[PDB]
Amino acid sequence: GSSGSSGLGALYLSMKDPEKGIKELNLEKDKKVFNHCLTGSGVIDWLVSNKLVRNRQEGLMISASLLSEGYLQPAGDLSKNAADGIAENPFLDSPDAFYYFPDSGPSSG
Repeated sequence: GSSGSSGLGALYLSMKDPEKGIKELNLEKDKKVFNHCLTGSGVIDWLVSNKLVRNRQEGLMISASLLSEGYLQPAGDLSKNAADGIAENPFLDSPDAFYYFPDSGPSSG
């Protein structure tokens, strides 16, 4: 959805930019590496970093909108369990939660 979702789209399109957008590091958990992944909080960090909102909170909400649409895929836990049907907020402003775009993500190999 690049022609729809007025706002998110554009925003997302940016997130793709590894320079003018969100970064991409390799995080771990237990015993699993995750390449081309982000962070629940980080995702918002880029938002605040660029000043997409007034505070982290705002981002927390927006973030959801991003994830919801499917611009951010859950990887690991929490985020998933959330997307499942936790509350009215699928996103989790936590450094533990991790997300990735449906195109890159942790490439097998």
